[PDB]
This record gives sequence, structure tokens and C-alpha cells, in this order.
Amino acid sequence: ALETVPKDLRHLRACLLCSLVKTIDQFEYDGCDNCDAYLQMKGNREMVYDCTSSSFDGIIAMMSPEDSWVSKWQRVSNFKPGVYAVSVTGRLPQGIVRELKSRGVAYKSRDTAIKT
Amino acid sequence: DPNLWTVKCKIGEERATAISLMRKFIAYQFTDTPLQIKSVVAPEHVKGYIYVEAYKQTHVKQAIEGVGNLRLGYWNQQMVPIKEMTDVLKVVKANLKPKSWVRLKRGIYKDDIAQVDYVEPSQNTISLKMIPRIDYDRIKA
Ligand SMILES: [Zn+2]
Repeated sequence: ALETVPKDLRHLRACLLCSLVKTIDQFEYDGCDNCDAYLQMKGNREMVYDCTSSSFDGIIAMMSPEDSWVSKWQRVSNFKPGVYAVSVTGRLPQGIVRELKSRGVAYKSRDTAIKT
Repeated sequence: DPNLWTVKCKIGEERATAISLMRKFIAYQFTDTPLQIKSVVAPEHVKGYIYVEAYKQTHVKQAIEGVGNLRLGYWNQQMVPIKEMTDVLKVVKANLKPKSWVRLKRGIYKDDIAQVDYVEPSQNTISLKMIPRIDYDRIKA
């Protein structure tokens, strides 16, 4: 859709669950298109700046996650096609990871980048 | 398993290239001329050519036809062997972490190893820890 493409290249971030790369206006107006019932990041800026960070790199144009070699390697085949990232550094605080396990969402470390 | 092709782009226009081809795909997925591409890879460590996912070489030629950023590398489409689908996604150590060690680019303490103290959430400025090397206004006039 037209909402998952970031409009402007300035002030864009990436989430730590689905690595959704968008602009700061879409994460606040619309939020995470791949998780809205567990994260609820539409309607504020503290939750957008808490889970989603700017420290990320690498950009991919995911279009057919059901048939592509890159989507299975990043475990993003059960997500919506759009702008994604390949290494989103950081970690969630011990304030939102405890509720994700009780609801059935296994928070995985999307950081496939190596350390030294 | 889909193949990966390498196309040539303008130096300085990698992210603009990706954000333009994504909007072409969304602008033609419902017409009689759709796009056969799966994804386009654009690493941040490269500067000059990008990567694209398609099964055959005719699909990249019939998809990138009409773009002015990809008119130079339009006559030739190299192919990588299968063991190179993995080294493209590797990133060596974003680059924003407190209590870390960064250096300067401009100003007076050029190429001087410093430390980060606090990060501003506005993504405008950043706190740095350096040591002053001025004369305390004794030698200069
Ligand atoms: Zn996510």
C-alpha cells in the first residue's frame, strides 16, 4: 500500500520486531503495520521512541514474502511486503518483553549483524 | 530460489533509487504491466551499484526500463554465483550507542578519539566528551 512507503527520507527509523522502515510521521499516525494489537504505537510519540529506534542500517524492498529467498532468511515471510531492514541493533527494555511472552509473541533478535 | 542481479546506479543516489523503484512497483502492480522483481538490495556500505531480485535476466530489463537513474547500467546485467546471496546481508560493526567511542570530522579536534555521554531524542545534536587543547588565551593574540 501507499502507507508503508516512507514519504520523506529525513527522520526515519526501524522497529525491533518486524524491522519496519518508515518515517517518524507514519509510526505515530499509523504505526507498525505488522503488529498493532501487541505494540499499540499509534497515537503517541513515547511508545514510538521507546520500542522503535533509529540505530539501524540496510534497506530491502520486500514485495513477495511468500516466495523469495531473502524473506525466509530474515524470517519476514509472515509479514506485510514493504520497506524492511536487515540489521536493527538494540534491545527492548524489561518493560515490554514480559507481556509479549504471555500473549504468544516470541520477540526475536533481528540483529543478524556480527559483532567484531 | 530466485536469482539476484547487479545493476549500475548513480553515485550518491542509492536510497533515492530504492525509494523510487518501490513507488514504481506500487504504481504498476495493478495494471497490465506489473513488476517481476522480488526485492532490491541497497547496502549502506556500498556506493555506486545496487542489487535486485529476479528469476531471469529479461525481468530486470523489462522492469528497470524507463528510469533515468538506471539508464547507464541498462545494457548489461551481471550475475553473482549462489554463494554470494549471503555475504550481501552481512554487516560489520546504526552506529549510535551511548558510552561509546567516536571521533570527530570537523572542528579543532580532528581525528581525536572521544566518548559519547547523552543522546538527544530529536536526532539533532549529540553529547560528546573531549579534552580541550586550547592555550587558555595565552599564546594567541
Ligand atoms: Zn515490528
